Amino acid sequence: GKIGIFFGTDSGNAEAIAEKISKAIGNAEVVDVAKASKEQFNSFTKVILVAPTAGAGDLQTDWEDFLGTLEASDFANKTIGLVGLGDQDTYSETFAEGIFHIYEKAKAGKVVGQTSTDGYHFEASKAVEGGKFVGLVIDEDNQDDLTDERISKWVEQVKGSFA
Ligand SMILES: [Cl-]
Repeated sequence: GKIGIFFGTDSGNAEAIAEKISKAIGNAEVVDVAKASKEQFNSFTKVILVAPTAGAGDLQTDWEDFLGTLEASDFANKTIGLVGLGDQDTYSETFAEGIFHIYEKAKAGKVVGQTSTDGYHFEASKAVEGGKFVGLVIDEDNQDDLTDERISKWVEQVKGSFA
């Protein structure tokens, strides 16, 4: 209905994460940023942004392209939850930093859903602002076994913020 859950993906795991979140929270629409516009973004007041990290801290390409047509005023009057995917073992110094590029614009808004850096093993990530990850962080390469627990707790954490 009215929560817009925007994903971008090369592997498909971000779409499957978006759908899991959508089933959990309810009243959402799941939309591929590859097929979406500034117009579409602004047809929601509340959003969850699901973006995997590509290479050493870049944003997945579709997300990069889409974010490029949005400016910070497109976020300021919205509630925003971010969901990053990353691989803490391979990219310990740039872990799930994909979402940070989204955060550089989205932090104008009401960003909700920050999570504890606890339970992840890594040295650095710009995804971390003021002691917390800016969003939910999933690592399907190394902690695929924690992904459902994580989504469940995160939805309980933000569900009230989404209305
Ligand atoms: Cl993905």
